[PDB]
Amino acid sequence: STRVLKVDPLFPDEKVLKEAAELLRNGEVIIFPTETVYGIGADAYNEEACKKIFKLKERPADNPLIVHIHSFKQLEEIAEGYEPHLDFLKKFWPGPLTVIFRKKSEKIPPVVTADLPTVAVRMPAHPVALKLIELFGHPIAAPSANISGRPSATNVKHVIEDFMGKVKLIIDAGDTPFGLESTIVDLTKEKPVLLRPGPVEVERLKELFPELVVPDFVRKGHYAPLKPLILVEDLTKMEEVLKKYPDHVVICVEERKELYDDRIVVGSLKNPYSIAQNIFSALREAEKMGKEYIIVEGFEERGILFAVMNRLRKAATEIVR
Ligand SMILES: C[C@@H](O)[C@H](N)C(=O)O
Repeated sequence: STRVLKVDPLFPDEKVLKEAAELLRNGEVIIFPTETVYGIGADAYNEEACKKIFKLKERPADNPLIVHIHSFKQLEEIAEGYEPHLDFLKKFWPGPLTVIFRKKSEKIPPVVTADLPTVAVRMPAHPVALKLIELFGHPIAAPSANISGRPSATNVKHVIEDFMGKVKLIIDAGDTPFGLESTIVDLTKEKPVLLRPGPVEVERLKELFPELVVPDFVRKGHYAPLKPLILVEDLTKMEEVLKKYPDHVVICVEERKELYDDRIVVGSLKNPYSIAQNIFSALREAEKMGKEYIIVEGFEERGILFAVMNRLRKAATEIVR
């Protein structure tokens, strides 16, 4: 019997946060906003609670949970060997970045870190998350709030679709600012590795880390709607695809809305952050509409659209080069 409690994103009612914190203490799972996507969270020091997360999501035990912290002091407790990167961290945290470090903490059980010697750590730039973590008094382990294979929840409607009646409490602070999961950068190797593109853009990371490695899986793509997804990187074949795949809805930019019959305008090329903010909602809207095929325009592999394309690639049933 799920409670949905709305809070202001800037100055949330601390009485609501206290209630969430009490649930966390009881080893319960809750859902809460961040600046990236909604999180489904539990006490990071509680094995049995974090196991519930994997179950609710239907997630493989080998995929570790990101551990959310509110301070640099907490970092010192849970990770080691990051001291050379402190300048970097202080430039991007709090913020839409997860970093991989060597695990130090004894309190975070294997289940959270998937038995790995590393820990994924994020300090979220969202007052609700920060205040919740601080008030609760432990780090929170939290992947995105969605059934695995479905698009990451960027608002409470999506969370309800996936989890109503499955968790005691959802904190609603509206649509998430970015709409996309945090950039993940691994810093435990000779050269830093990008494991997931996000709001901290590749171009910016390459400025700070000239030797940044971008593995094949990142460039070549999980996040999927319930109807076959056709991603069209070559927009010359757009004409051909529409006819090939007949029973269709389109997701397209503002600047080409007029070129289609039934089309969700995800956002404009002029403000690509709009596209990122809305892409997952668009996937969820499109699946509900009464069409057999979801057809999505591809975007530049640059800036935030890099991350968008990464997500669309991992979701597509067919890509059209
Ligand atoms: C919940 C949210 O913080 C997510 N784990 C991310 O890294 O974007």
